[PDB]
Amino acid sequence: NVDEFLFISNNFKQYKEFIDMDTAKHYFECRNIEGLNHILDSYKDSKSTKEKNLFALVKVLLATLTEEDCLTERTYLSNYLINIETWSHYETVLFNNCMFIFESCFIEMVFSKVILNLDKYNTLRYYGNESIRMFVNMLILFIQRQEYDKASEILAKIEDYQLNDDCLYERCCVSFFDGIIGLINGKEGAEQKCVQILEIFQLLNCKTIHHMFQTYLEAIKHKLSL
Amino acid sequence: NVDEFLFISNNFKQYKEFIDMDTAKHYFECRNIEGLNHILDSYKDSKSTKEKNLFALVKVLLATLTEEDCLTERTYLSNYLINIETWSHYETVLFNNCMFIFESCFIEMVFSKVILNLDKYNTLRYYGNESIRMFVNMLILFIQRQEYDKASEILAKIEDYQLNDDCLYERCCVSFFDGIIGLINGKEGAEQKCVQILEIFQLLNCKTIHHMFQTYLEAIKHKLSLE
Amino acid sequence: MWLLLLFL
Repeated sequence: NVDEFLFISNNFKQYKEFIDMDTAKHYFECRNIEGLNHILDSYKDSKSTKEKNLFALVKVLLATLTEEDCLTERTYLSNYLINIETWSHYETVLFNNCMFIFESCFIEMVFSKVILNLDKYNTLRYYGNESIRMFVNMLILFIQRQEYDKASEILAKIEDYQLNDDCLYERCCVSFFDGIIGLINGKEGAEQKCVQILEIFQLLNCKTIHHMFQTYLEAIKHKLSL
Repeated sequence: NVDEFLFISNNFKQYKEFIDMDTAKHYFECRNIEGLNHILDSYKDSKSTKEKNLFALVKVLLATLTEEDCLTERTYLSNYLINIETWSHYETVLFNNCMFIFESCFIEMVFSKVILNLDKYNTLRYYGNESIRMFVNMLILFIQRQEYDKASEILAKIEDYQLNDDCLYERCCVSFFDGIIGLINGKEGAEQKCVQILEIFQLLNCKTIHHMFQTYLEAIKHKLSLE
Repeated sequence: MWLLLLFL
């Protein structure tokens, strides 16, 4: 807990900057009386690159609301992002919060930059499905042990509480498996339920996962000959 | 930078609690008009164990300032620390900030707990001297290349900007080496200067480090016998 | 090229 504490406290300022942006963005949604206060804070300050960034951000936000277009700041924010050796989260969050201000020519070239440095965001998504990867394995195992009831309970449960998630690959897996359970049971429509999602995997060109979902459906269809 | 952000944000609340304690402690030094407000905030709250801890802390702080003293919180804070499976920083920081309120009977047993779990603070303390370990090596190397001037510049520099540190093992090393430079030069005070700190290493019973500082001083005395 | 290194 100490090392952690130490680590956080050292990087607190950097984190603090993320909070400022967020709150400054919120203010943009509506009221802005304090909108100037950040400026009053960061005008007399107005030192350090990231603190100028914040300043310029609030500037262009305030400006968009009032009857002014401020160019020096809009350009400042622009060149900052254009000139970045290594793209960080901060760079994204900044880029997002001012993308509308930005000229398309920059946006497209900024885009060039951000395309390499998504490596981390991707590997990070995988572990989101580390929950799902597990859920299917249970189902796959429950059917493999012909515990049709158990498997169906899992599904009913995980649709009740994933109800909020609004994630695709989730809703696919649950639907597909809500299929093969009906199919192994033997009611009609379930056989077609499974292919309905299989369309999506083929349509959206997910050859890898399409293969696995397909070959599986065939493989259980095979065994259900008995 | 993302993973970092994620990690911090997750633990932000826990960190936030440390800040509350610190600020609450500051208020205790003097003014408490807002001191009472934190209670007003966390009275109706009183859900999370740590949030009750904060509450109780502010309570006993406020109480000691006022005439009435409320002990139910004093006991609450007490049992919390007594019943701890694994001692964390938070546990220390809390314990510190309310140790005076605590009955000695608890304190002594709490001490038993805390005595095992200092492992982390120790390994952490070593790396404070990773800066100094480096500074000495430089000096040791500069003398080994008989660059007395270079070595003297290093010292003068690192006493100017370590001036603020108020650390012992630092001030030792600089003094000893402020000695050993004078001794190799041939000035009077230095011969005894180096031993003066060597006393401290012997006196405070640091046999390991005493040995190294000693054997070194002998070894250069040796080479300067040739002079 | 003396044969030393580290020490304290």
